[PDB]
Amino acid sequence: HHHNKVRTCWNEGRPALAGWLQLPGTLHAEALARLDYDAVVIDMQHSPIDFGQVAPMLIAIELGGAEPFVRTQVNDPSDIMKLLDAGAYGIIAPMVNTRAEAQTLASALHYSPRGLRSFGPRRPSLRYGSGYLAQASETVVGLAMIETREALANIDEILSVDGIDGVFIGPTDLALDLGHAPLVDTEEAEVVSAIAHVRERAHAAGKRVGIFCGSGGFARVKLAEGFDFVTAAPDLAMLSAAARQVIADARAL
Amino acid sequence: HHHNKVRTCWNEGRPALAGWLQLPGTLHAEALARLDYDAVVIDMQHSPIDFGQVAPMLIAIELGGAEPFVRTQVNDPSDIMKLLDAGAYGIIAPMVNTRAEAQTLASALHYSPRGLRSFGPRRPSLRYGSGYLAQASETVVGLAMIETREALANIDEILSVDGIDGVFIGPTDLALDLGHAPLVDTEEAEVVSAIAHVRERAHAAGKRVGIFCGSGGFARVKLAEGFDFVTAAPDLAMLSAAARQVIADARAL
Amino acid sequence: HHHNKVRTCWNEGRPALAGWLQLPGTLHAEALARLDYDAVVIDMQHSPIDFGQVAPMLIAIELGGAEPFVRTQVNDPSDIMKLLDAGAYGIIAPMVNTRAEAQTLASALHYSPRGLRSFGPRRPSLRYGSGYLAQASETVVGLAMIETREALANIDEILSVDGIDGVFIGPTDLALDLGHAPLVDTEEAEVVSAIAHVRERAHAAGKRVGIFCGSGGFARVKLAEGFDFVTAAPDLAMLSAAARQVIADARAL
Amino acid sequence: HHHNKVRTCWNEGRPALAGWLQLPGTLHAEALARLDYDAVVIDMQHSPIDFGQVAPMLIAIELGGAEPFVRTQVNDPSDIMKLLDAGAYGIIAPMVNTRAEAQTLASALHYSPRGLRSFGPRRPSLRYGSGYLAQASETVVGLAMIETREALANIDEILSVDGIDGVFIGPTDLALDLGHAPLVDTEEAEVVSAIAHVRERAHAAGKRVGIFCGSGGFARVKLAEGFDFVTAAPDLAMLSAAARQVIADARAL
Amino acid sequence: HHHNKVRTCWNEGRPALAGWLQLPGTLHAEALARLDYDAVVIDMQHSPIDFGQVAPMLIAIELGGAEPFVRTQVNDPSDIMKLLDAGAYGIIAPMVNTRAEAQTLASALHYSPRGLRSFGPRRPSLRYGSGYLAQASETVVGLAMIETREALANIDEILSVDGIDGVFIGPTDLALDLGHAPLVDTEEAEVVSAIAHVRERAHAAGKRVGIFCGSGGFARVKLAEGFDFVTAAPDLAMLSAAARQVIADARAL
Amino acid sequence: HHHNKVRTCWNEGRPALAGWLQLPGTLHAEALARLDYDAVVIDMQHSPIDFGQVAPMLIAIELGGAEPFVRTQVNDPSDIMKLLDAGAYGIIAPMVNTRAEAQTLASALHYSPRGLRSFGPRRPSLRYGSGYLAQASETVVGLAMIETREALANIDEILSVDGIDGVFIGPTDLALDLGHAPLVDTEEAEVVSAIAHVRERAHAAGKRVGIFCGSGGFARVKLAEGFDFVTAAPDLAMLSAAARQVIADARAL
Ligand SMILES: [Br-]
Ligand SMILES: [Br-]
Ligand SMILES: [Br-]
Ligand SMILES: [Br-]
Ligand SMILES: [Br-]
Ligand SMILES: [Br-]
Ligand SMILES: [Br-]
Ligand SMILES: [Br-]
Ligand SMILES: [Br-]
Ligand SMILES: [Br-]
Ligand SMILES: [Br-]
Ligand SMILES: [Br-]
Ligand SMILES: [K+]
Ligand SMILES: [K+]
Ligand SMILES: [K+]
Ligand SMILES: [K+]
Ligand SMILES: [K+]
Ligand SMILES: [K+]
Repeated sequence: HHHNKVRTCWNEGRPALAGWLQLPGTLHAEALARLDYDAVVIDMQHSPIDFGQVAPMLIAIELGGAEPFVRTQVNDPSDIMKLLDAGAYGIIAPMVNTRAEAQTLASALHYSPRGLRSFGPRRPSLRYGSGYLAQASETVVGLAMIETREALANIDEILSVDGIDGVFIGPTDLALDLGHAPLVDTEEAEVVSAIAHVRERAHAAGKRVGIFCGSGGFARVKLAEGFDFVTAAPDLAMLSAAARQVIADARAL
Repeated sequence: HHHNKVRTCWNEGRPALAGWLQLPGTLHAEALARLDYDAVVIDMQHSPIDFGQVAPMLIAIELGGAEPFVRTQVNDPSDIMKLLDAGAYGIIAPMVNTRAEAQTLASALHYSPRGLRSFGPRRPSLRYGSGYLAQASETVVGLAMIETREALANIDEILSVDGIDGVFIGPTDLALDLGHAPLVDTEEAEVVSAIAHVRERAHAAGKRVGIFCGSGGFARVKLAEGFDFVTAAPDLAMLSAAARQVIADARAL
Repeated sequence: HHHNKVRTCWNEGRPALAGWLQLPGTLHAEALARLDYDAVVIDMQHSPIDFGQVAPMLIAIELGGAEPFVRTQVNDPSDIMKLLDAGAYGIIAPMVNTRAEAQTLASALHYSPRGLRSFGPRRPSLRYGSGYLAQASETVVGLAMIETREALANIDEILSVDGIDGVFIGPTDLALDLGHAPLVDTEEAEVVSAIAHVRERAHAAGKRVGIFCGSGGFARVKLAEGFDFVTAAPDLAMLSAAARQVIADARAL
Repeated sequence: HHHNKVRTCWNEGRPALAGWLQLPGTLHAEALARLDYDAVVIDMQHSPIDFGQVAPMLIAIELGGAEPFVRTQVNDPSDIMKLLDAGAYGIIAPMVNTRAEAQTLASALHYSPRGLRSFGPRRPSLRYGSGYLAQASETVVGLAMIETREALANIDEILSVDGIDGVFIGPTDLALDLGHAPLVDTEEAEVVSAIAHVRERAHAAGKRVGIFCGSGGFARVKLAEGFDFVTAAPDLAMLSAAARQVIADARAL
Repeated sequence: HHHNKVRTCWNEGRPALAGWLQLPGTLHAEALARLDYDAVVIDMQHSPIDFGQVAPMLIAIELGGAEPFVRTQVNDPSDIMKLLDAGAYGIIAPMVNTRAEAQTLASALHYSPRGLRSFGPRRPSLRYGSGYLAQASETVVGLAMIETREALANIDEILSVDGIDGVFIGPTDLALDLGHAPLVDTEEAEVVSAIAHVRERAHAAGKRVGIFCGSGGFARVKLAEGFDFVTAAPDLAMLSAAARQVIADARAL
Repeated sequence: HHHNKVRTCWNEGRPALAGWLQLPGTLHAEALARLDYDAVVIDMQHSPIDFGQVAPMLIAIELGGAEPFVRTQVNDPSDIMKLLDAGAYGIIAPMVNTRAEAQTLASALHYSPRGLRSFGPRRPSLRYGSGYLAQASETVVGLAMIETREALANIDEILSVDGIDGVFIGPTDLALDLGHAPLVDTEEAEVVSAIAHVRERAHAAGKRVGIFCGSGGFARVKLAEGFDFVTAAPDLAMLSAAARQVIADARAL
């Protein structure tokens, strides 16, 4: 338990595949973490998961053997710091549209002098022991979300920020801001082109790029295109679709 | 909202198909209730769902448009009464092995003189209004679980109990008590024979019979065999299987 | 804080008036406890209040200056003991129909040798300090509910049980068991006669008698009749009625 | 369930009357929603109601048949977005003192291009179905609170903001900022004059105006004066007053 | 994680030392589990810890590296089964006074044919994988508490019950039932003699014996006397004592 | 209960000693409040304690007889206001680095005209009664944390802010920002010198100064040096250390 599993993937030359949870609770969190996911992201933006509910989920994901990540409600330093101290080891912050906002994200992820993270690592100290402080930055992964035309306009400046590992595309909001339907795994040409451009710029910068996916097949293609961090697919969406199919099968003549 | 949707299926000559939840929370409960399920059963036996977590789930299922059912942890009258008053409108009680235990279940489901249910129907009174008391028995469905060789031995006496609608087979415990593996949707001959026998005896008694299913295809066959109430399939099992397949698809060459 | 406020009323020659809560939460609990109520009863039978929600409510009632009481879901010794150790100082147990059931209630309320209460008084020890054990019995009030024709039949035997202070009439269930509507504050002659009889028998036995009331005027009359413990009226009922009147006043021409 | 009940009142030429909850929990929320309230506002500013407790309350209000509204703790976009995605369909934001702050509120309530609301409408999509995005703005009501002399000074500029329906007066804070006692339903002339002025300016702008009321009679007068959205009265205040009166009636000679 | 750490101690010829938690929450649970405790017992009898709060604590203890145990509120089969399925791997049941009560405890801990445990091992299946059923009995430790003169009278019959590992002395209740003060780590001769007798009888029966301790020094002596399972000391007691000493040190001249 | 216990210490010429809680829950909160602590600080920054969990803890601390304080996650006005209205009577805000940030803290603590605190004091009104508004400022203590080189640089300007009582040193973050290990109770000369300087400047300004301590002996020395508010020591740290010692004592030969 003495390495961030996602950073280990990267250091060993492979991308990371992560789950995505919008449903609160520990039981499915542990169960999915025990599958061949490198990380499980808990969504605190588009879900009813508040801090009180995320906290035990982090424990359950770690026990199950995946790295606990959180997609926060907002890029707020103190919110992020409190998640880090509760044992979130990856942070995906929404709506990072400028270099300054990316610097605000980075500031929360590193103790002085690299950042201004406040010191009181209740759960990381239990995981990593006495040597935590010297390795703390490496234990956390940080990605800025790219979800607007403004973020696209500022992508090179965002990617130039030290202390974030790279960017995570939110393609539904991106489609909407471009005037298209917010369809997951879209084929809309302007959105597909923007996604490819963000990936190309991130790799030109020597940074990591991730993307939210709605299906296993789309995730496979994103991995083939070279994305470093791919999520697939939300618990609620997979569960709904599975139940709809069970009903169709049960009710068929 | 002025009828129990499962009793309406039966009264209109069709069986009922129900979901099965072992994961706490309201969001997937509502989402699954809005699918073509007549009822959604919340499992309080083989899950971490306690009373505090079941209570909002009942609300969410009703809002979504399925009848809220609970499979209780135990056949205990006061537990059942408190669920009824919180807006559980179907009760499946585990480990009903004798006529006396079936009578104990029935006692909880009916006000005097048919039973001894205590009066204080906080949520049913809001749903049904001033005429609730006169229709209360019809608003609730009750099924005794058949899960042991003892329950099999006593099946005709259990089915003779007034004030339960019938029985619900728990085929994993039944297999185990017969010395076989607790495989859902089993083909083991002795278990399949016992299941068919329970159904035959329930219908000979003019009662309803249900069964827990692990798949849509098995549920379809159970409906074809004449089961009146079929559950398919647990949220956690469907979600796990869906995630495992998404991972396999994403990681494939 | 070194006396049970209800026992102090009795010892000083006056009855006790108590509130009644079916809504979970601490804020209204404290607010009502600060009114001229001697006790506030938290209903864990006909409400969604589970142990996790009752526990902080007990604290809030004590801070507000009323004695915290609980009407339990069932007459179960271990449930009652855990409430006592969480700082419930009055227990009203439903559906006590026989002397044996009354003895079961009494057993939970007293340490050996008078009863079999298990020792680990987390919150009473904080309230009462080192001398708690020697005074423990006096710190708790216990009342058996009388809610059925069977309990009426056995009233003298129930009242003969040492280690309960007396009985608490539940007049809605009593009406129902007699074949009448479960109207609070009923005028139905057979119910009114049964209520008076229970009071007379309790006083002939030198015991205390209480009754659940739905209105202040009915409570006043019950106090005038000599009831020792009167509750009036449920939070939810008072709040509903108040809101209905505010709406009528607001929407009037 | 395919319209916002408050907007329907307005579209049909009538004002809306709403409840106001400072007590957490679902049971009174549903019960009050089933009364003749068009909406029920949950107060997350002057209450102990956090996100974890508001979430089930929204479900309960909708089931009961009133539109779920929230008065937030602060005018924060991401907080508001997460409430919208949990099924809050009306937002009242405190302490909106400038046009810029009003624009910040409006930004959270509309998807691009009218605003920057992030896309992931977990509960609205369940309520409204596939056509949600095209109707999303109409499904939500937004009101900026007017609670300071500064907000009074800027009232015309605040009212000029597209994408909020209007303003909601908080008359206790307004009184305090003017140097008067924070009495609900005040008669203090300067406060009464400021309230009338805000209403007049809102109607001159073709916008809606609301006000918090402490009594049914005051609410009736506010409706007669032409307020479009009137709240009356807080659950805790109504419950306290009702209990105080029950005690007075019970303890009277 | 594929063995019960307490059974491993025993199988390797050493006793087990366990912590004892009366405070709800995961953070101290994990922290104490990471110390040199073989197990951590969560007290659900003399604490405010309900099922909803115990569930995440079990996860946290396992992550920290101690075996999660529960001292239940009561010897109730269905309560115990639900704890087992939530990942409690040791059960200490209070107030086991007869062989029949010991048989009731054993019945809950073993699948058929050795017992009647119901099948649905949500969390054990995640821990132990597909081979769980064949090893399930070995994964769980069960101890009956000896806390009364009656249990002392029946000690040999209790120890003769197959399917419990042995007994756990509760010396405060035992002292009380003998008419002595309920002092932890008592020197009262009759209590000390009864404790020694229970240990001697348990070892004569080839069974395990445990005892609750209030201090490290007493625990050391109990280990030297040959107790197989020693708890020391309750979180709340240790924390209180530590705080009292910090205050005394801070306030000293 | 009609005075802030910490302000009473100061008014009577003595410093205040306070506890420090990072573990959620009411039982240890009450127990520690009943010790000779003037206040108990609940840490909402470096802990998993969210609003839903802090709220009952405030009640428990007040019942136990210490003043409830909160160290917030961030210096945010609306967060602070909601804590005040839930009965936090002392606020310690982290990372106050400039006079403007100190003014933002002060603004939240006082009603107009001294500040802009919003009016709706649910719990203070219950504690203090009708005269609350006129005494509200005195009922609350506010301290700005000094945790960075920037805050050191701006210490005199921070201390010049009306409406905060003074400053609270966070010496672990301060050490880190100076390039030293974040050891509690440090002897590192530059940190010790900075701490003394902050105290000297606070007293030159006629203000109060506090410091977080990790031990009773260090706290004693800080009191001797003239600190006005000393915390010692975190619940989790004291509990861990106590358990480690119990284990060492139990396992010793
Ligand atoms: Br897998
Ligand atoms: Br999706
Ligand atoms: Br469907
Ligand atoms: Br299954
Ligand atoms: Br009063
Ligand atoms: Br009533
Ligand atoms: Br109405
Ligand atoms: Br009001
Ligand atoms: Br250790
Ligand atoms: Br102890
Ligand atoms: Br002390
Ligand atoms: Br420390
Ligand atoms: K994994
Ligand atoms: K449905
Ligand atoms: K009182
Ligand atoms: K309505
Ligand atoms: K360990
Ligand atoms: K104190």
